[PDB]
Amino acid sequence: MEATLEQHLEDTMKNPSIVGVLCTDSQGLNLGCRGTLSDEHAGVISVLAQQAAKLTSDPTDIPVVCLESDNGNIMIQKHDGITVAVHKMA
Amino acid sequence: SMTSALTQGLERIPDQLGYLVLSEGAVLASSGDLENDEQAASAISELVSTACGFRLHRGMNVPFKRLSVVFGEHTLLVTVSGQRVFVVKRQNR
Repeated sequence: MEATLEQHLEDTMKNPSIVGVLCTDSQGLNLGCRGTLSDEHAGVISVLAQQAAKLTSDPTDIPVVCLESDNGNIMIQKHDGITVAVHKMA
Repeated sequence: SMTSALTQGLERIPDQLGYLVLSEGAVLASSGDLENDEQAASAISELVSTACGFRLHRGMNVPFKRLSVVFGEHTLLVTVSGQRVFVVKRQNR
């Protein structure tokens, strides 16, 4: 545990509820993804994370772009300068 | 009346502060803070148009039921039924 980025990807996946993770920073570029998420989603997650921030009249309001549905709900928070994509079961 | 009655109030709901409806990329109705400005009307439309285009190839063709976007002090919950988009704007708890 010198804290590596692939630690957390394998680490948050411990949870039965957590089904996949993916990371991106504002490019559409996959920086590692587990579970349900793959490279198709890197671009889509960035853009909705990116456009949802336009509703931020000004910044420092970090909109976790939560996204409900049948298979699961999908939080999306632009975060530590890197957009994170959790996929839970609620 | 009873222990289990009016007297026992029932769980409050956070206040609403904006409401919005668009149809065909056009504001049908709008109240609250979502006045007539084309900030949220325009901005959500492509947020909706992009968020709607996230198929995920596991449950295919239907990329959501509802799209919340949470802020610190206020929330947006968006719905679409046949290219009529609803946003409710409220408080968080």
